[PDB]
Amino acid sequence: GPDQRAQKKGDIILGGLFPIHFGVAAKDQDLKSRPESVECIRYNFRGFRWLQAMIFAIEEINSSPALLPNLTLGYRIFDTCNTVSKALEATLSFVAQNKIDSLNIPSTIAVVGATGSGVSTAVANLLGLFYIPQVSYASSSRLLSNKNQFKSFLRTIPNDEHQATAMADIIEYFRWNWVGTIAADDDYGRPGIEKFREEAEERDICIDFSELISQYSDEEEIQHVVEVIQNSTAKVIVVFSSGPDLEPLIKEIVRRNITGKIWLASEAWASSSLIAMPQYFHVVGGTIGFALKAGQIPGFREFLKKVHPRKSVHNGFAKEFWEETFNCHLRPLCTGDENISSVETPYIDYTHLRISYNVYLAVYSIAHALQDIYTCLPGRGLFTNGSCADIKKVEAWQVLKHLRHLNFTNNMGEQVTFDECGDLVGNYSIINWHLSPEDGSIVFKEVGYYNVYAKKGERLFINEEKILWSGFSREVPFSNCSRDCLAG
Amino acid sequence: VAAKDQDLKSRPESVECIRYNFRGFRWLQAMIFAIEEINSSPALLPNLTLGYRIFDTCNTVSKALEATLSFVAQNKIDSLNIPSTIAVVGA
Ligand SMILES: *[C@@H]1O[C@H](CO)[C@@H](O[C@@H]2O[C@H](CO)[C@@H](O)[C@H](O)[C@H]2NC(C)=O)[C@H](O)[C@H]1NC(C)=O
Ligand SMILES: *[C@@H]1O[C@H](CO)[C@@H](O[C@@H]2O[C@H](CO)[C@@H](O)[C@H](O)[C@H]2NC(C)=O)[C@H](O)[C@H]1NC(C)=O
Ligand SMILES: O=C(O)[C@@H]1Cc2c([nH]c3ccccc23)CN1
Ligand SMILES: *[C@@H]1O[C@H](CO)[C@@H](O)[C@H](O)[C@H]1NC(C)=O
Ligand SMILES: *[C@@H]1O[C@H](CO)[C@@H](O)[C@H](O)[C@H]1NC(C)=O
Ligand SMILES: *[C@@H]1O[C@H](CO)[C@@H](O)[C@H](O)[C@H]1NC(C)=O
Ligand SMILES: [Ca+2]
Ligand SMILES: [Ca+2]
Ligand SMILES: [Ca+2]
Ligand SMILES: [Ca+2]
Repeated sequence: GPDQRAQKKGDIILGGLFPIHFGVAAKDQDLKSRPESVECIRYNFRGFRWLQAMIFAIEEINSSPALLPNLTLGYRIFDTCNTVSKALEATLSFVAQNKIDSLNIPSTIAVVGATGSGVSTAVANLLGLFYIPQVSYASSSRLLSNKNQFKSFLRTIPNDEHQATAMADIIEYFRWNWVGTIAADDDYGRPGIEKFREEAEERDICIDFSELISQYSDEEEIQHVVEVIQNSTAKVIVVFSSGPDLEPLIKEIVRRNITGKIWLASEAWASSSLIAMPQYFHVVGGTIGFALKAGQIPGFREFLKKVHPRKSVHNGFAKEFWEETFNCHLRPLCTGDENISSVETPYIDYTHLRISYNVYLAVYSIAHALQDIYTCLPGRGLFTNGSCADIKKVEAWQVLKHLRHLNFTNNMGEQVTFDECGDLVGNYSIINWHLSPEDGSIVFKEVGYYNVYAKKGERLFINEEKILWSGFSREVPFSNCSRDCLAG
Repeated sequence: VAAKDQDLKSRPESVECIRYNFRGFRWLQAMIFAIEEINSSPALLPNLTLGYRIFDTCNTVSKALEATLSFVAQNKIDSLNIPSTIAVVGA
């Protein structure tokens, strides 16, 4: 269907959905002419790295005599641009065959994606209409745990409830009671901020203001929000949002030089390069945020270094990647002899792999379900009368059934199992934004951890000695509505 | 719809609705009445006839999504490569 994709033929096809662009153009349609299309604007290198992770995992599986002998995996990977419409077009392309069959061409056995929660919901409706398994890597909303609506959804990322409980614990740990809240008006910010509100109500914490912001917000809403922020006495603000939806507000705040505010970040924008820029430090320095657990993929960087726009005939996204990396045309003209290590872009300038490891784990979980089908002993199956599933002709519902009961080993030696709701628990790390002494950029220094496996009250660990407040200070700030009443 | 849980030990089948709602039938009859009245009226849209195609949702996303997939067949096949519905009423 959609062009610019990355495709490769095989016996079994796996679909993909990755954000290669942050968003779409701001063109408005007055319906005077026939609506044509919307073009995407800002290239996202991190999404390209996630796509490369998926391709690398598939190629590794295709070269293993151990896993899936005599079977070759193909793929059809599209771009979503963090928008529902493009992902819906790609999903229609995916379910072409099943839709033609039911209502009255390649067949995909499973789909990997997507990043956003609204996009994932819109995709999951259509995919559960046909019982096609869908394993996401970055959707952490709690509404996707409802199995009476989403029947074939699984995720390799933890749920967002423990994160809100952890922010409540962090606020209680420093002995604050006067805070404010900001969330994104989507399926990711509202439930998390509601859970945080409940937890804060439990622990005797007063919330002054609560605002909803969006990437598609006009000047008036931003002015009102910044007036609300200026207009109060609280210095601690909890934000449940992502970088694209948070950029306008941060730009306006850095315009007005609003300083002295302590920010707590959710995992979405705790490492966002759209927010972690030098020109915002005096506003955003000293932020305390969450992060997932890093993983190791041996030989992945070497694969990342081998991109060349001419050799890769199975990846149509590499041309724009090269043009954006080296600023030429393949207004100078590209030669193809440049080196990726030269320019500093998020493609290979990374410290830990957190979402790429999720993509790797999702691909390997699908492969292990396929292997479990391929090794079914006679009369010892998970189907009626102990029957097995023919590996020569497989179907999406059998793969989903094997995914619901899966238990395999990682390369690092850990057990990966989905619960009854298709979720996977994990630890959290707590980081603080500092400034590089030499480079001058924002550095993410770990200050603690949150252990979801412990018991309540012993799940948090923080070193205050490593924490710089507002980026420079060593004294803990003061966020209380009123001063303490003493003896007498 | 019914509460039959899917064990996925056999090929999944379609789900069945349970209770009957007369208020929704009255709303459907209201739509049919409006269309017939418009057709009978000569001043409004002369020399043309208004048709319709109405389905059941059963307060479930899946049934309405199946009906909507039926609604956009021609546009879908045109974009990815039966009379078309100009407008939809619901849900
Ligand atoms: C700000 O207010 C909080 C109460 O919301 C104070 O926390 C109390 O601190 C005392 C002494 O450390 C404890 O005995 C109480 O149990 C705390 N109350 C709680 C946690 O709800 C805090 O001390 C105040 N800080 C300042 C600087 O005024
Ligand atoms: C999640 O965090 C806990 C807490 O740090 C980890 O528990 C540690 O486990 C290692 C060995 O696996 C021990 O050496 C440490 O002493 C433990 N720390 C404790 C108990 O505070 C745990 O391994 C992490 N990961 C998982 C999957 O639970
Ligand atoms: O559900 C959601 O919308 C977020 C999106 C998101 C998360 N982590 C990210 C890292 C980079 C980019 C986007 C994200 C967590 N789940
Ligand atoms: C903030 O307080 C000032 C003080 O009068 C007021 O003029 C302004 O309207 C207030 N803004 C908001 C958003 O409450
Ligand atoms: C903004 O605030 C910082 C911190 O006090 C100060 O150094 C800088 O001069 C201010 N800039 C403007 C334009 O007010
Ligand atoms: C998965 O298998 C391991 C054995 O390697 C077992 O210890 C573990 O309990 C299994 N998972 C579950 C959820 O039972
Ligand atoms: Ca193999
Ligand atoms: Ca996406
Ligand atoms: Ca980002
Ligand atoms: Ca008429």
